[PDB]
Amino acid sequence: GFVVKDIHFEGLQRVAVGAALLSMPVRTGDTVNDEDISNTIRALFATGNFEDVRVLRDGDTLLVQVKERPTIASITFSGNKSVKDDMLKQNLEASGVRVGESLDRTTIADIEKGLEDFYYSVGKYSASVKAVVTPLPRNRVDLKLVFQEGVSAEIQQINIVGNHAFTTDELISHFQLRDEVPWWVVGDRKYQKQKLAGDLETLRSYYLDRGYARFNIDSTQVSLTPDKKGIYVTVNITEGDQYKLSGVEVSGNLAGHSAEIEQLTKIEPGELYNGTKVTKMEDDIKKLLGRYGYAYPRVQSMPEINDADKTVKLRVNVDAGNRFYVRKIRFEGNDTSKDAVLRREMRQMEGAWLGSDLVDQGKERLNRLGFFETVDTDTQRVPGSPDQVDVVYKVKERNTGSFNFGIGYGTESGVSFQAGVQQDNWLGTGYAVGINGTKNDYQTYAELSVTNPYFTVDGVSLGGRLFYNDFQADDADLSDYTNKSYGTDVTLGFPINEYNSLRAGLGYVHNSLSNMQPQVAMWRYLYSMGEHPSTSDQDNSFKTDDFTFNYGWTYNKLDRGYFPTDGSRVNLTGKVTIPGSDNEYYKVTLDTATYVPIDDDHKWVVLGRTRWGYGDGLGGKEMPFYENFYAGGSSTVRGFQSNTIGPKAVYFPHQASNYDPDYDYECATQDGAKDLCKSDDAVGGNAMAVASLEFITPTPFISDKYANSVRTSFFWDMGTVWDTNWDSSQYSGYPDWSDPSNIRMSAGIALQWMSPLGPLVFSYAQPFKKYDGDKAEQFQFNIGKT
Amino acid sequence: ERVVYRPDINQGNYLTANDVSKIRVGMTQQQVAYALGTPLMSDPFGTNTWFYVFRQQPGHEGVTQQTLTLTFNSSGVLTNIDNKPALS
Amino acid sequence: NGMLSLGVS
Amino acid sequence: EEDVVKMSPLPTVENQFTPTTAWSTSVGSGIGNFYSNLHPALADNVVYAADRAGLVKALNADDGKEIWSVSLAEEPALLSGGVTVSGGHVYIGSEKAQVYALNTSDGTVAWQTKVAGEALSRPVVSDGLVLIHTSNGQLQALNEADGAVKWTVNLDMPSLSLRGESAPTTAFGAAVVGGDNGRVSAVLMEQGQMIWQQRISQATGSTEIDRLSTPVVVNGVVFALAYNGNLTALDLRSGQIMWKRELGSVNDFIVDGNRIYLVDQNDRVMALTIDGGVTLWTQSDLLHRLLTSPVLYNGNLVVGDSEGYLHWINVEDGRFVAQQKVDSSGFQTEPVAADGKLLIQAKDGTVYSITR
Amino acid sequence: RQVSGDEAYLEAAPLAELHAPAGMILPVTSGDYAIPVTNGSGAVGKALDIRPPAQP
Amino acid sequence: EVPDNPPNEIYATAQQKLQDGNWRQAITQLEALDNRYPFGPYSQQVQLDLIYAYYKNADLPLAQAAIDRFIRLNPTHPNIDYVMYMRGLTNMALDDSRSDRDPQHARAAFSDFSKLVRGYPNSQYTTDATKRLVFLKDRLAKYEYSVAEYYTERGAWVAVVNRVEGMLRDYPDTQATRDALPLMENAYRQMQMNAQAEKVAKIIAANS
Repeated sequence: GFVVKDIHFEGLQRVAVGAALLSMPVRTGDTVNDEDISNTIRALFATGNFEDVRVLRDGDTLLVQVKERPTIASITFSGNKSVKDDMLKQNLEASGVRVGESLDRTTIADIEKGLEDFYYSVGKYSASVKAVVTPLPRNRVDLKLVFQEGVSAEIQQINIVGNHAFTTDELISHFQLRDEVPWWVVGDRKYQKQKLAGDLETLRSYYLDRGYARFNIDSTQVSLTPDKKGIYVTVNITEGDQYKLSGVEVSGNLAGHSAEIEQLTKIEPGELYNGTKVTKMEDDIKKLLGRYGYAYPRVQSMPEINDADKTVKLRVNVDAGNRFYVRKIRFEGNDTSKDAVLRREMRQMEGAWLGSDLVDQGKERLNRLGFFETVDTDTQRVPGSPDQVDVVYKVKERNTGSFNFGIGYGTESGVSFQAGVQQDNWLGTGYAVGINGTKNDYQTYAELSVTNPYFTVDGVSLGGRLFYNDFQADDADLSDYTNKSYGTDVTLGFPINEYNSLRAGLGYVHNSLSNMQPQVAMWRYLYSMGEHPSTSDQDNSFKTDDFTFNYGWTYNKLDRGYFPTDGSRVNLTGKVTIPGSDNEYYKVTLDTATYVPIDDDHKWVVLGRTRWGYGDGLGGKEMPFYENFYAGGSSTVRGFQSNTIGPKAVYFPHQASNYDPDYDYECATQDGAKDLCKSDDAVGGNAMAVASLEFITPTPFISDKYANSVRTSFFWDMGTVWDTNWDSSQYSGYPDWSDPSNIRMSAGIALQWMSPLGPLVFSYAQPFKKYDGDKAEQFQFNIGKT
Repeated sequence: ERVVYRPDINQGNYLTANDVSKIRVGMTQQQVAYALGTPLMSDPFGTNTWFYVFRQQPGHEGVTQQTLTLTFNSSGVLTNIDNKPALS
Repeated sequence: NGMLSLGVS
Repeated sequence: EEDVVKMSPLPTVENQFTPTTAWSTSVGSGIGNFYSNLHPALADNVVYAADRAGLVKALNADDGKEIWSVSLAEEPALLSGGVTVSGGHVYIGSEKAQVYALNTSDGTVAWQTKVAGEALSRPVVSDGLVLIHTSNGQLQALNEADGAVKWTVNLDMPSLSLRGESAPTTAFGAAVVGGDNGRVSAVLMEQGQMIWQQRISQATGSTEIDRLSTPVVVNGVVFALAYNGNLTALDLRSGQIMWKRELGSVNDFIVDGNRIYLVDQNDRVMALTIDGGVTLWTQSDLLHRLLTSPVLYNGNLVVGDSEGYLHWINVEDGRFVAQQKVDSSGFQTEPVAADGKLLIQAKDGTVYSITR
Repeated sequence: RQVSGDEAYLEAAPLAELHAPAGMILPVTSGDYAIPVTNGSGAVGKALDIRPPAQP
Repeated sequence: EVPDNPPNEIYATAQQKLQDGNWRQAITQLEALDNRYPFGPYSQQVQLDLIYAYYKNADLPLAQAAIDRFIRLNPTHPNIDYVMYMRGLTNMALDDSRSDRDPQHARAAFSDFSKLVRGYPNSQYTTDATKRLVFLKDRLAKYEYSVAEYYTERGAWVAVVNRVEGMLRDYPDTQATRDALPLMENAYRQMQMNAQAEKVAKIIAANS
């Protein structure tokens, strides 16, 4: 034994006598053996203040001796190029190492090697972090982290060994990692390395989804060059033979649902094994057992292979598992966004039965808002309950507001300067506000918005615009006029289905025309409005105050957002003038894309586009010439100039304030004002009908490694505009512009990929059937107009 | 009412037929807990009652609730079971 | 798109 | 942006004779930046060399002029396994898991065998077999006559290896071999049965420290050289580490008389005692110049760097003797010092004969 | 922009214990979030000197 | 970026930039005065001042980090009652005062104030800290009223009653709870539990 009269200290500096005592098990007066002293030492270490401790028996007095860890007095850097002194400083406080705390001296070489892996992720494998610790007069240390990051390492080959039915290139075609990028070009992934897991996953699926049921990735080695600048990658594989599916035998805790699972597993006998149909099945089961209360259904499938007839008998093991209940759903980190802002994206109902999906579905539904940097789930069993859980979503909040600027460069547009500012989550309420402007050759647009994405709990949005558009028609390749409009719309957005939406909203427009060079059509509209300005000059003005009911319906079941290979897109907009407007018209436009692949690999898609437009007046009035439908250039019928299809200007004789120098003029007094002049200036119509037929094929001269990056097609475009209120009789001499059987057809070849200057799209069309006064334009393009 | 997108609101406990037919009267709580799982609501105004409300409305109408109320007593033994498979 | 974008507002 | 170490600048050497270029022949595109073993090999005053794409030429050892014109493509061939020529066959390993043997005569394919991965290792011909060491461990041995796979010895590999899979030496009907984990292994040439396997390499930490992705046997001692690991002399019988030294390389060293001449991983040349490995001299004027494997030519050491500069070190002091820009393409694939001639392939396939 | 010398909390809705009916009991209070009555003559809001003390 | 002045010159400087209410400047003096003498005969006074300055300069993550560290090494200290108050303020200065964001802070602030009045009832800060708990309870109750509310709109009636149930358990005396009672009654009525509905109906009709 041994009895202690006092506890006495040597080496306490920062740690108060009181803090030492409140962590020693052995008290003043206690009876202690060398075992309870070894427990005290053991304990004072567990505090984290001390570097060495020793408790010693000194007669009647227990004596505690300490050397405290040195206080961090500065953290300089000196060497860090690729990581800023602030981003590292913050990451070090997250690891305990900060200024004013004490240095974990045995973790210095840990701190060093701890930072190497930050550098090995990007590929800086030549890197290095030393740490110079300099003692200072009063038990302080100066931590200086000397970096020497190196040449980032680039991947010089991705090889595949055993590939017999597919050239090593076709396979690599689909990997996020690339053995070569091109320039002068395709924006086509980098050339660095990390997390190759998930690229072997696509290699499995390429093989499994073609009936190679016995396919196996034997090994995947990952090499360096001695200089640690180059990186090689081999994935050695074994190709199965092709196996046809025989049947599916289901076996496990089906929770007595064999009735409904025995047809979810019914597969037409003969078709090849299909690694995704398998995981669909597996998911359909987990989605059925989930429909019936079970949170975590497991489902596995090990094919019974039979090399005799070359078939696979899929043995699916079901196991519905247990049933849990959600006591609460809780949110942590939503320090700005309202509780409701996250909770409304929950497909998991709180105070109801757990879904292993609806919790994951409600996480994908959360980061796709993009209000949060990270989104982690955590399902905790409620203490004192075998089947109650809390679902916690730990969010880290992202800076939502941003300034954006984008130059694109298209023909039928010129140079687009899209630019504006946006706040995606106004003070954390899901409300979006922003001021976007786009500036064309013909247009200067500038609108301010306020949107509620959940006006109604089910997803109905109420979005208000407030716009300003100055249109200069003679830059838009139309008859010369100037519309200077502005107004405001409120618009309900109804979500209907995963593929469908409705818009309906009211609108105000102030159209303020001026500088209208006289022509027949433009002027037939004007008598209708009760305005009779001058046939023989260009100094005019029309103020129009319109009130509109707008409505729209959009349907998108495209397989892929980028290069669609399957499914249709259908947008339908229409408006009408609510009684009390200066104008009185209804407008209805409708576009249509339809992709239809012809091969299994889906590199022979057939694109069928159609565009439709129609409107007219109601009270003996007409559709404003500015609400007209045009058809030419890239967006519509290629081979032809922008807007060049349909009716043309039949011009009055006049003079403008131009002061006729030495330029070309249309039906000017200055040059011989007879009566009316026919022109090849276009005005479009109140009745468009364009409809294309593109044949998307492989791109046949470029390396297979990235041939699927570029998309050639062969299009046959045709279109028609016409003027319905054209008096064909009164103007017997001038061409019949109420006749729509004037089908303008063209045929060309398209190319698009993604260059560094942005998304690209070329066309080259010779118009074979063009009619009287149609301006051709054979090579057209955009560089991501934005 | 229109045709908006309503995303299936489940509420409370899940009740099979081959589970309600398993609680006889005069069982412990711990026995009924194991029989059906813990309830989600349990009367918090001085009456050991257990509400198994099995509420389901999917996308647009067909709202479906079965109320299974199990009255206990001062001890902790089932004395009355109350079951209505619908609402009308 | 073109040019760039700042996310700090 | 910046490599972590200044490539030591061209040593400013007063030449003590005139390095000349007897002849020169371009073979296809070469190996390029693709790190390969593909060197030329010399048999019977005839020189065999190749390029990565699959072009294989045979030249006269005197005039450097072509003899036979065949290539191995349809699509490239990705040859990499240094040219080695024994019996009447030219052995070349292909990174498409193929090993060709061509007649030294016309140049027609004698046999072609599907091996168990990329055939990076210089094919070795011993007893009646051809030893391929592939990139997924497999130390396969193909029959010299027909190319049938006699046996396969799955050496296991780490997460992360370097590249040049070690070519085995052979003694008393056993094959000694490097491995990508630090462990030099010895097998039997009849069945490929493990005998011993000694770890040669020192580990560091929980980072990524590696060992060796070619040994030599003299008087029942085996020497080998891990990456970071160590230069050790091993008892041929047991494989018990007789002595170790804390040096490392990937460039097969050369043992002559009583010294070990060696080019390490920082390109600094040195000569040690065969005895305990105690050091003689050091020549660190070529640091980080990415030097090739060394060779002995007329009592001089002949290396080559990334900027197509041959060097000539004096074996007794470690001072330079000569220097020469031979080919600005760059050097990598090992030299050759056989039959009084000195060959070397610059990266773009050019085969120089050096003399004078 | 965060709080320097605010007083907004002083107008917070007071706590009045909920009177229970007869033949009924309110659920049983968790002793968590329960505030002891502290016969406090100390200042509130901007009136309290929140500067660190000293001696000697 | 202070030069190597005598320590008294740095205290007179810092303890002058401070009653002149320029914090970010009094910090740069103290912040560096601390790393000079991290222990001393009166280098606990330097640490309390450094926490005052951090608080008012709204350097909130450095107030907490410096208080936590201060408590950890001086849980005995005679002023420890004051540091708990400042921790209370700090956490309360990260909350809302319209209160329905992550209450990680109000909760954690309610803890430090409670520790203060439990362990130091006759502290000069106790009564001001009490009036804050009364705010911070209604705050925390109001968060649960808010989630109750989302679920009455969503029509998830179970989560409603369970959320109001727990509100009667944790925050019953709060004004936020009286307001939640008719949400509870409705959830019952919507689920045809007209038995339990009438139960809450009479808790309403007993109170305000």
